[PDB]
Amino acid sequence: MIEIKDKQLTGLRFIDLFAGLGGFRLALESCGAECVYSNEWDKYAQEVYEMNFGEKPEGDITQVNEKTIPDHDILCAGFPCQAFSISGKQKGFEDSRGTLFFDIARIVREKKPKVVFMENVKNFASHDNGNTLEVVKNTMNELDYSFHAKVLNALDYGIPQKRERIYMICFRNDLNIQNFQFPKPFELNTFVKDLLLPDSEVEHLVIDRKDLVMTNQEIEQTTPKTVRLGIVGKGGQGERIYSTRGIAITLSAYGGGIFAKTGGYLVNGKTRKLHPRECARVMGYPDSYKVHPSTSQAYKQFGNSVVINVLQYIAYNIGSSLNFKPY
DNA sequence: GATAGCGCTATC
DNA sequence: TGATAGCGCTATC
Ligand SMILES: Nc1ncnc2c1ncn2[C@@H]1O[C@H](CSCC[C@H](N)C(=O)O)[C@@H](O)[C@H]1O
Repeated sequence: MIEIKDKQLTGLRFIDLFAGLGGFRLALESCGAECVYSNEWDKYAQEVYEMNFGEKPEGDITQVNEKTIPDHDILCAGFPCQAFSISGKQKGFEDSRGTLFFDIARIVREKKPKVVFMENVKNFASHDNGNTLEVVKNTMNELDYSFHAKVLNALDYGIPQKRERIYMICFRNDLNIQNFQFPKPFELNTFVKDLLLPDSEVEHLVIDRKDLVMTNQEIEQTTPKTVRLGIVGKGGQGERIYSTRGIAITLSAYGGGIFAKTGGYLVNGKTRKLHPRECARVMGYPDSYKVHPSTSQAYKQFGNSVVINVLQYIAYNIGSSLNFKPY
């Protein structure tokens, strides 16, 4: 994550829905905002969240009375994506976990915040011939909000990871906000190698498999893209090996394969998956952030989380627009 | 709860 | 295309 000198959200309160690790909180608080409520139902996530922020998020949002939610200016929500991701069954709203957006919609109806800040995977944008994104657009447009939606790739914002996500920013219409803009991409000068831990600390992650097959020579020059070097087994998800000179593939939450949830990398002649700390770094989390004691849950947590830096630039731009009120 | 082989969709 | 990559699925212990 980045240092923010000009706090654009000072004095504003926000809600951290589907909190997970608290990525949205880190991003918004770094801009000067105050979190007044958090919600997350996974026991392990609640444990890490509490370990880092001192509070336990409230449980199952589907059974929380919206009138109970504290007044706030900004609603944050990286809602579930299993139902829309290119990696899943794409059941959408018909999935037991694909209707969470409507829980957001009904919170917005009751609390009517100044801004609604949501996040989800890239495929959400095209899922079901684009009908799902339109349902969200109309739902917000009808709750009386504008709808700014764009797909940003983390590699365009200082973080070496090919994580493409759709970011949705909605302003209450009375706040005639007509100058919101998504952050402008800039050159990437940090790569996977720059974030790795010393070999002594990751020896246990090294995998040596007879069916390891290198298909491409290691690259000498850093590039802002993923570069596959080899594969293990059939080369399905989590069986692919990349160059640390390029960028990291998308970390996942339920991912399988020998290099489950992080993918494999060629480091000093050895192939290994990333350490939870490196995942934290690949996601833009500061080293001060405490990871969960269960490595598997830690990978899962960072897996469906958000890249803090991207959130920061957007959050900064949200406050910039909110603060431009000339006479 | 942790581990890992998979198998199919989206993109150009 | 043909090659690549995905906040996933889920069987087993
Ligand atoms: N009904 C429900 N109530 C509360 N949390 C829920 C929920 N259904 C799903 N979730 C939570 O939705 C989250 C989606 S992942 C969002 C990650 C988050 N922005 C971060 O930075 O970590 C998961 O952590 C999941 O446990």
